[PDB]
Amino acid sequence: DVVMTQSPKTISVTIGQPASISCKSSQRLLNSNGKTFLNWLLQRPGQSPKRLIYLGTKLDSGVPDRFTGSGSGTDFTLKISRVEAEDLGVYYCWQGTHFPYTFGGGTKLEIKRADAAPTVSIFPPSSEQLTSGGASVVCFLNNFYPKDINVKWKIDGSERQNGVLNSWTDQDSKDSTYSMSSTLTLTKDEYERHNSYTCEATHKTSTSPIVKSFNRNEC
Amino acid sequence: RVQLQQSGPGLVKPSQSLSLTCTVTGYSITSDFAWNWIRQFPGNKLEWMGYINYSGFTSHNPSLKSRISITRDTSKNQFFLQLNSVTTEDTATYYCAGLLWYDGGAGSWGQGTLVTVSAAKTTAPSVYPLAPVCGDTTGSSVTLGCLVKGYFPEPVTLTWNSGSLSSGVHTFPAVLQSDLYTLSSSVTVTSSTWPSQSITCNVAHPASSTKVDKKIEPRGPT
Repeated sequence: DVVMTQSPKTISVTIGQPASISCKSSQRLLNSNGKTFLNWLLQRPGQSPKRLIYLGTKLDSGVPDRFTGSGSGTDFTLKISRVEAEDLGVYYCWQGTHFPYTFGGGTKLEIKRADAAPTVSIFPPSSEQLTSGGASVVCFLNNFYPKDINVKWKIDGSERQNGVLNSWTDQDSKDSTYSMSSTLTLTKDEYERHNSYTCEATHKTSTSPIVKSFNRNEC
Repeated sequence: RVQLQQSGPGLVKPSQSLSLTCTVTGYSITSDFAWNWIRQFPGNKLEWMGYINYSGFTSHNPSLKSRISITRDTSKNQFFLQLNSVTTEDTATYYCAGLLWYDGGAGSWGQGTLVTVSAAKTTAPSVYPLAPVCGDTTGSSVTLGCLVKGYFPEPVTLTWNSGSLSSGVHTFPAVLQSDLYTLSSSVTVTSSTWPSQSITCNVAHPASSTKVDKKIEPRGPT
């Protein structure tokens, strides 16, 4: 099995700047007819991989010409003249010269931008969920950068770490930011027992956390 | 151009079989291409499964030895994938993709279908409205949400106002716990437009044929 090794694993690039990623195979990809079955694909968040470069150095159907594939033998390179926000995603290389065909582990291209503090919003359990004996408190930390952030929950001033589930989003190509959702799930009985709920967000954009709270039974 | 689209059961019992279909439009499957099945695992590793070219010739990855079968139905212009003896390790997103047999160009992929190998039961979701707290409605922008809880399996589709509201929307990946998924989505609009212009969360869970259209009601008088 031909091993396709990509590098770097990740890469951060400022819009406008060039980008270069590599792919090296454990075996030559040139065939007996002069063709090199090496492709480059890009997978944007939530989409299916899409064509970029094929035959090692040829630009695939409808692909923008900012992309350029090069190399031969076992070393291949993909270069993006100038990066656009919509280029963010994971890049793969594939070889169809040796059975079975194999993919590289991918290279994640991240867009680098100006720092941005998160927009924090806290939401109480809905009336409907309350009638089910369950109680979920949701907190959204939207459009921030860099991607590293921390969320802390507080019930009546005391921190709470049990019953918390988080989810992040990929980088948005519209503004190059990230977003995260935090949910604290309690039983209706325990929720009805406390008064204040706080969602604390700590990001490099500020020395002190962004805090949002609400009192049960208060609009 | 050539367009591919998968379909097939999204949930399968362990030790049974996975059965997918790929319908091709805008090109005859008996011409030029090689119709592939490729899957992506939760970690994002891609694995080529195999193919059936324009003349019916097939080839599959030795890693699946004996469990895979790739067929076609020219009268319907479709090719199929069959994977038996599945286990949770076969849980992944499946794709069909066409590549020119001559140079491996014109690669076209379907939207991809998720297939879960589990013995868990299909469960419809509860769609809860996330109305902002009074205090956070006095700014120039207001954020609302929707919480889709307790469903299985994936996926669910979620839109706002039947898709007419797409700007300022954040739908997060679902988190699994105890064979049940939970997902949330947020939408931000100019505060002065709410609640004048209503905002409704449209959730669909194909596995259970369930649809919910929850309108977000303001906390306080409605």
